[PDB]
Order: sequence, then C-alpha cells, then structure tokens
Amino acid sequence: DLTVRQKGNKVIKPDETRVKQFLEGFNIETFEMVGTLSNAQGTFALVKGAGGVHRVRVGDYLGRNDGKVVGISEGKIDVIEIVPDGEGNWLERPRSLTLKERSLEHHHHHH
Repeated sequence: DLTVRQKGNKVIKPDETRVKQFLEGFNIETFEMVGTLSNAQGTFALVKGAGGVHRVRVGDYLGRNDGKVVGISEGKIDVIEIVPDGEGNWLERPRSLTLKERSLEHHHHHH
C-alpha cells in the first residue's frame, strides 16, 4: 500500500510511459456517475463512459486528467484531477461527480 497524503501541489506532467487505461483516454467530465456501492469490502463508485461501465474506489484513477478518487458519497463522488495552469505547469482540480440526472449544457472549447 501507499500513503494518500499530499501537501501543496506535487503535480507532474503527463507521459507516454505511465499506466495506460482504456478509460484514461477519455475526459473526466464526459463521465457520468451511475451509482455507488458500500459494504464490508469498502466504498466503491460506479460510473459510465466510453460506451461502457467502470468501477473505481478511493485511490483509483479515471479520466485523461488521472482523476484520483478521494471521496465517495451516495449522490456525489469527490476526485482530484490534473489540469494545466496556462503556461505549462499542472495543478490539482477537486471535482465532484454528482449522480446522473436530468440536465444539459454546451461543450467546451479547450480539451
């Protein structure tokens, strides 16, 4: 196992050597929280994307921004994603994925 603590930023640039997951090739926002599981085994999160279903728990990663799992609720999932600062450096991006539901929004320019 490994510690999940982090002070400041300690962010790093993306590479073509790190773990290459099928879901890691798609945006983190494109995904939509489907459900959540909680039992003796622990707390897992169910999300849909890339034309399929995926399951990850605290510690795992998802999205091209390596969205790490930090929080898992019944109606929202807290995860830390990596995003650019605007010059070249990266930074942490705490985003919460709420359970899928009726909604709508336009698309973003920068991907």
